[PDB]
Amino acid sequence: GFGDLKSPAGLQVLNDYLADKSYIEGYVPSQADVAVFEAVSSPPPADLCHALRWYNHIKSYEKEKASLPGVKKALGKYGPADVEDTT
Amino acid sequence: AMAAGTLYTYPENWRAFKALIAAQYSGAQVRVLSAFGQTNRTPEFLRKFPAGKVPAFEGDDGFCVFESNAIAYYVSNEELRGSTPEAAAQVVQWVSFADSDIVPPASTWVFPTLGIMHHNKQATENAKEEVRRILGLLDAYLKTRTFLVGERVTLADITVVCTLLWLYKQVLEPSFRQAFPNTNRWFLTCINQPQFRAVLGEVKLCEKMA
Repeated sequence: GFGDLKSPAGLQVLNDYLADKSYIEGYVPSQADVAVFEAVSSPPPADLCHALRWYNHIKSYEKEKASLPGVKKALGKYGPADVEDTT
Repeated sequence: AMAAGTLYTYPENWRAFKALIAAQYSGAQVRVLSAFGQTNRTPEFLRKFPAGKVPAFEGDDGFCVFESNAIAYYVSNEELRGSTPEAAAQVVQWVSFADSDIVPPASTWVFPTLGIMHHNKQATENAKEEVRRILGLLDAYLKTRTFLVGERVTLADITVVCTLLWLYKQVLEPSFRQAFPNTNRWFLTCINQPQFRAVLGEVKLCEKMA
Protein backbone atom coordinates (compact mmCIF):
# COMPACT_ATOMS: atom_id res chain seq x y z
CA GLY A 1 0.00 0.00 0.00
CA PHE A 2 0.88 3.67 -0.33
CA GLY A 3 -0.48 4.50 3.10
CA ASP A 4 -3.03 7.32 3.35
CA LEU A 5 -3.56 8.50 -0.25
CA LYS A 6 -5.05 11.73 1.10
CA SER A 7 -1.88 12.61 3.02
CA PRO A 8 1.41 14.08 1.69
CA ALA A 9 3.70 11.18 2.68
CA GLY A 10 1.31 8.76 0.98
CA LEU A 11 1.35 10.86 -2.18
CA GLN A 12 5.16 10.87 -1.95
CA VAL A 13 5.12 7.06 -1.87
CA LEU A 14 2.65 7.05 -4.77
CA ASN A 15 4.91 9.51 -6.61
CA ASP A 16 8.14 7.56 -6.08
CA TYR A 17 6.29 4.39 -7.10
CA LEU A 18 5.19 6.04 -10.36
CA ALA A 19 8.66 7.31 -11.35
CA ASP A 20 9.24 4.27 -13.57
CA LYS A 21 5.56 3.51 -14.21
CA SER A 22 2.61 4.73 -16.27
CA TYR A 23 0.01 2.66 -14.41
CA ILE A 24 -0.47 1.04 -10.99
CA GLU A 25 -0.36 -2.46 -12.50
CA GLY A 26 1.35 -3.32 -15.79
CA TYR A 27 1.53 -1.18 -18.92
CA VAL A 28 -2.18 -0.61 -19.59
CA PRO A 29 -4.92 1.02 -17.49
CA SER A 30 -6.81 -1.31 -15.15
CA GLN A 31 -9.22 -1.32 -12.20
CA ALA A 32 -6.07 -0.96 -10.11
CA ASP A 33 -5.74 2.53 -11.58
CA VAL A 34 -9.39 3.40 -10.82
CA ALA A 35 -9.23 2.48 -7.12
CA VAL A 36 -6.05 4.41 -6.27
CA PHE A 37 -7.44 7.25 -8.40
CA GLU A 38 -10.68 7.49 -6.42
CA ALA A 39 -8.65 7.34 -3.21
CA VAL A 40 -6.42 10.26 -4.24
CA SER A 41 -9.64 12.19 -4.96
CA SER A 42 -7.94 15.38 -6.19
CA PRO A 43 -4.93 16.44 -8.35
CA PRO A 44 -1.61 15.85 -6.53
CA PRO A 45 0.68 18.89 -6.21
CA ALA A 46 2.75 19.56 -9.35
CA ASP A 47 5.97 18.93 -7.40
CA LEU A 48 4.85 15.30 -7.25
CA CYS A 49 5.35 15.16 -11.03
CA HIS A 50 4.89 11.41 -11.58
CA ALA A 51 1.80 11.33 -9.36
CA LEU A 52 0.10 14.26 -11.11
CA ARG A 53 1.04 12.98 -14.58
CA TRP A 54 -0.54 9.62 -13.78
CA TYR A 55 -3.56 11.41 -12.29
CA ASN A 56 -4.33 13.40 -15.45
CA HIS A 57 -3.89 10.23 -17.50
CA ILE A 58 -6.40 8.15 -15.53
CA LYS A 59 -8.76 11.13 -15.30
CA SER A 60 -8.89 10.98 -19.10
CA TYR A 61 -10.35 7.48 -18.62
CA GLU A 62 -13.05 8.27 -16.04
CA LYS A 63 -15.93 8.25 -18.55
CA GLU A 64 -15.10 4.58 -19.24
CA LYS A 65 -13.93 3.45 -15.78
CA ALA A 66 -16.07 0.31 -15.34
CA SER A 67 -14.96 -0.88 -18.78
CA LEU A 68 -11.37 -1.06 -17.53
CA PRO A 69 -10.16 -4.68 -17.07
CA GLY A 70 -9.15 -6.36 -13.82
CA VAL A 71 -10.97 -6.27 -10.49
CA LYS A 72 -10.71 -3.84 -7.57
CA LYS A 73 -8.50 -4.88 -4.66
CA ALA A 74 -7.91 -3.53 -1.16
CA LEU A 75 -5.75 -0.38 -1.39
CA GLY A 76 -3.05 -2.16 0.61
CA LYS A 77 -2.53 -4.64 -2.22
CA TYR A 78 -1.43 -1.88 -4.61
CA GLY A 79 2.07 -0.53 -5.12
CA PRO A 80 4.90 -1.54 -2.83
CA ALA A 81 4.46 -4.74 -0.92
CA ASP A 82 3.62 -4.31 2.74
CA VAL A 83 5.94 -6.40 4.86
CA GLU A 84 3.17 -7.17 7.29
CA ASP A 85 0.32 -8.21 5.10
CA THR A 86 -2.80 -10.19 5.67
CA THR A 87 -3.61 -12.90 3.19
CA ALA B 1 -12.65 2.25 -44.11
CA MET B 2 -9.17 1.17 -43.02
CA ALA B 3 -6.44 0.73 -45.64
CA ALA B 4 -5.55 -2.66 -47.12
CA GLY B 5 -2.46 -3.52 -49.13
CA THR B 6 1.15 -4.57 -49.39
CA LEU B 7 4.18 -3.19 -47.55
CA TYR B 8 7.50 -3.84 -49.28
CA THR B 9 10.51 -3.55 -46.98
CA TYR B 10 13.63 -5.36 -45.80
CA PRO B 11 13.18 -7.50 -42.64
CA GLU B 12 13.18 -5.80 -39.22
CA ASN B 13 13.03 -2.31 -40.74
CA TRP B 14 12.43 0.26 -38.00
CA ARG B 15 10.93 2.52 -40.67
CA ALA B 16 8.41 -0.15 -41.66
CA PHE B 17 7.70 -0.68 -37.96
CA LYS B 18 6.03 2.74 -37.79
CA ALA B 19 3.37 1.65 -40.29
CA LEU B 20 3.07 -1.86 -38.82
CA ILE B 21 2.50 -0.60 -35.26
CA ALA B 22 -0.02 2.01 -36.44
CA ALA B 23 -1.92 -0.70 -38.32
CA GLN B 24 -2.22 -2.65 -35.06
CA TYR B 25 -4.12 0.33 -33.64
CA SER B 26 -6.25 1.04 -36.71
CA GLY B 27 -7.07 -2.48 -37.86
CA ALA B 28 -5.57 -1.80 -41.27
CA GLN B 29 -4.61 -5.09 -42.88
CA VAL B 30 -1.02 -4.58 -44.04
CA ARG B 31 0.86 -7.40 -45.79
CA VAL B 32 4.66 -7.47 -45.54
CA LEU B 33 6.86 -8.71 -48.39
CA SER B 34 10.46 -8.88 -47.19
CA ALA B 35 12.13 -12.19 -48.05
CA PHE B 36 12.50 -9.29 -52.45
CA GLY B 37 15.85 -7.74 -51.56
CA GLN B 38 17.09 -5.42 -54.30
CA THR B 39 13.71 -5.58 -55.99
CA ASN B 40 13.39 -1.90 -55.39
CA ARG B 41 15.34 -1.40 -58.59
CA THR B 42 12.98 -3.32 -60.87
CA PRO B 43 11.29 -1.08 -63.45
CA GLU B 44 7.82 -1.77 -62.17
CA PHE B 45 8.84 -0.91 -58.70
CA LEU B 46 10.39 2.26 -59.89
CA ARG B 47 7.27 3.41 -61.62
CA LYS B 48 5.19 2.85 -58.57
CA PHE B 49 7.76 4.27 -56.30
CA PRO B 50 10.14 6.43 -58.25
CA ALA B 51 12.36 7.18 -55.14
CA GLY B 52 13.58 3.59 -55.05
CA LYS B 53 13.32 3.75 -51.28
CA VAL B 54 11.71 1.29 -48.96
CA PRO B 55 9.48 1.01 -47.22
CA ALA B 56 6.88 1.40 -49.94
CA PHE B 57 3.14 0.72 -49.86
CA GLU B 58 0.75 -0.52 -52.53
CA GLY B 59 -2.92 -0.64 -51.56
CA ASP B 60 -5.21 -3.30 -52.99
CA ASP B 61 -6.91 -0.53 -55.00
CA GLY B 62 -3.69 0.46 -56.76
CA PHE B 63 -2.92 3.45 -54.53
CA CYS B 64 0.82 3.83 -53.89
CA VAL B 65 2.77 5.81 -51.29
CA PHE B 66 6.56 5.65 -50.92
CA GLU B 67 7.80 7.33 -47.71
CA SER B 68 7.75 5.87 -44.17
CA ASN B 69 5.84 8.63 -42.33
CA ALA B 70 3.30 8.75 -45.16
CA ILE B 71 2.64 5.00 -45.09
CA ALA B 72 2.14 5.19 -41.32
CA TYR B 73 -0.24 8.15 -41.66
CA TYR B 74 -2.21 6.36 -44.35
CA VAL B 75 -2.78 3.12 -42.45
CA SER B 76 -3.48 5.04 -39.24
CA ASN B 77 -6.80 6.22 -37.82
CA GLU B 78 -8.02 9.66 -36.73
CA GLU B 79 -6.84 9.06 -33.15
CA LEU B 80 -3.24 8.39 -34.22
CA ARG B 81 -3.25 11.16 -36.83
CA GLY B 82 -4.71 13.69 -34.40
CA SER B 83 -8.45 14.29 -33.99
CA THR B 84 -8.11 18.07 -33.68
CA PRO B 85 -5.94 20.42 -35.76
CA GLU B 86 -3.99 21.10 -32.54
CA ALA B 87 -3.40 17.39 -31.94
CA ALA B 88 -2.57 16.81 -35.61
CA ALA B 89 -0.10 19.70 -35.65
CA GLN B 90 1.51 18.18 -32.57
CA VAL B 91 1.83 14.81 -34.33
CA VAL B 92 3.59 16.41 -37.31
CA GLN B 93 5.78 18.24 -34.79
CA TRP B 94 7.20 15.09 -33.18
CA VAL B 95 7.41 13.21 -36.48
CA SER B 96 9.42 16.06 -38.02
CA PHE B 97 11.47 16.31 -34.81
CA ALA B 98 12.24 12.60 -35.09
CA ASP B 99 13.29 12.95 -38.74
CA SER B 100 15.41 16.12 -38.42
CA ASP B 101 16.83 15.98 -34.90
CA ILE B 102 17.06 12.29 -33.94
CA VAL B 103 17.76 10.34 -37.16
CA PRO B 104 21.12 11.93 -38.05
CA PRO B 105 23.03 11.91 -34.72
CA ALA B 106 21.59 8.46 -33.96
CA SER B 107 22.92 7.36 -37.35
CA THR B 108 26.36 8.86 -36.66
CA TRP B 109 26.60 7.16 -33.27
CA VAL B 110 25.01 3.85 -34.16
CA PHE B 111 26.28 3.06 -37.63
CA PRO B 112 29.79 2.70 -36.26
CA THR B 113 28.76 0.12 -33.66
CA LEU B 114 27.09 -1.51 -36.60
CA GLY B 115 30.06 -0.73 -38.78
CA ILE B 116 27.83 0.90 -41.36
CA MET B 117 29.71 4.13 -41.02
CA HIS B 118 33.23 5.26 -40.23
CA HIS B 119 34.04 6.25 -36.66
CA ASN B 120 35.29 9.75 -36.09
CA LYS B 121 35.80 9.89 -32.36
CA GLN B 122 34.85 13.57 -32.41
CA ALA B 123 31.73 13.16 -34.57
CA THR B 124 30.66 10.02 -32.67
CA GLU B 125 31.15 11.87 -29.35
CA ASN B 126 29.28 14.94 -30.62
CA ALA B 127 26.49 12.62 -31.76
CA LYS B 128 26.43 11.30 -28.18
CA GLU B 129 25.91 14.75 -26.82
CA GLU B 130 23.26 15.35 -29.45
CA VAL B 131 21.41 12.27 -28.37
CA ARG B 132 21.81 13.26 -24.79
CA ARG B 133 20.24 16.57 -25.62
CA ILE B 134 17.36 14.84 -27.31
CA LEU B 135 16.80 12.48 -24.44
CA GLY B 136 16.85 15.42 -22.15
CA LEU B 137 14.31 17.32 -24.13
CA LEU B 138 11.98 14.35 -24.21
CA ASP B 139 12.43 13.81 -20.49
CA ALA B 140 11.47 17.36 -19.50
CA TYR B 141 8.46 17.25 -21.83
CA LEU B 142 7.27 13.87 -20.54
CA LYS B 143 7.63 14.91 -16.90
CA THR B 144 3.94 15.82 -16.92
CA ARG B 145 2.82 13.53 -19.76
CA THR B 146 2.22 9.81 -20.31
CA PHE B 147 2.33 10.13 -24.10
CA LEU B 148 3.51 12.90 -26.45
CA VAL B 149 0.11 14.09 -27.70
CA GLY B 150 -3.05 14.08 -25.59
CA GLU B 151 -3.55 11.15 -23.23
CA ARG B 152 -3.39 8.39 -25.85
CA VAL B 153 -0.72 6.87 -28.12
CA THR B 154 -0.44 8.70 -31.45
CA LEU B 155 1.79 8.64 -34.52
CA ALA B 156 4.05 10.84 -32.38
CA ASP B 157 4.98 8.15 -29.85
CA ILE B 158 5.05 5.44 -32.53
CA THR B 159 7.40 7.45 -34.76
CA VAL B 160 9.75 8.59 -31.98
CA VAL B 161 9.97 5.14 -30.34
CA CYS B 162 10.83 3.39 -33.61
CA THR B 163 13.39 6.11 -34.30
CA LEU B 164 14.96 5.64 -30.85
CA LEU B 165 14.67 1.86 -31.16
CA TRP B 166 18.24 1.17 -32.27
CA LEU B 167 19.81 3.54 -29.74
CA TYR B 168 17.97 1.95 -26.81
CA LYS B 169 18.80 -1.56 -28.04
CA GLN B 170 22.48 -1.28 -28.87
CA VAL B 171 23.90 1.77 -27.19
CA LEU B 172 21.89 3.42 -24.41
CA GLU B 173 23.37 1.44 -21.55
CA PRO B 174 22.09 2.02 -18.07
CA SER B 175 24.76 4.42 -16.92
CA PHE B 176 23.95 6.62 -19.91
CA ARG B 177 20.14 6.61 -19.81
CA GLN B 178 19.77 7.12 -16.05
CA ALA B 179 19.78 10.90 -16.46
CA PHE B 180 16.46 10.58 -18.31
CA PRO B 181 14.06 8.47 -16.20
CA ASN B 182 10.91 9.94 -17.77
CA THR B 183 11.95 9.15 -21.36
CA ASN B 184 12.80 5.58 -20.34
CA ARG B 185 9.49 5.16 -18.49
CA TRP B 186 7.76 6.46 -21.60
CA PHE B 187 9.85 4.26 -23.89
CA LEU B 188 9.18 1.12 -21.84
CA THR B 189 5.46 1.90 -21.59
CA CYS B 190 5.18 2.40 -25.34
CA ILE B 191 7.02 -0.73 -26.52
CA ASN B 192 5.00 -2.75 -23.99
CA GLN B 193 1.64 -1.71 -25.44
CA PRO B 194 0.04 -4.78 -27.07
CA GLN B 195 0.09 -2.99 -30.43
CA PHE B 196 3.82 -2.18 -30.26
CA ARG B 197 4.60 -5.62 -28.88
CA ALA B 198 3.02 -7.49 -31.81
CA VAL B 199 5.59 -5.83 -34.10
CA LEU B 200 8.67 -5.14 -31.96
CA GLY B 201 8.52 -8.27 -29.81
CA GLU B 202 10.28 -8.19 -26.44
CA VAL B 203 12.74 -5.27 -26.46
CA LYS B 204 15.95 -5.68 -24.46
CA LEU B 205 17.52 -2.40 -23.37
CA CYS B 206 21.24 -2.11 -23.95
CA GLU B 207 23.06 -3.60 -21.00
CA LYS B 208 26.45 -2.63 -22.30
CA MET B 209 27.38 -0.07 -24.87
CA ALA B 210 28.27 -1.34 -28.25
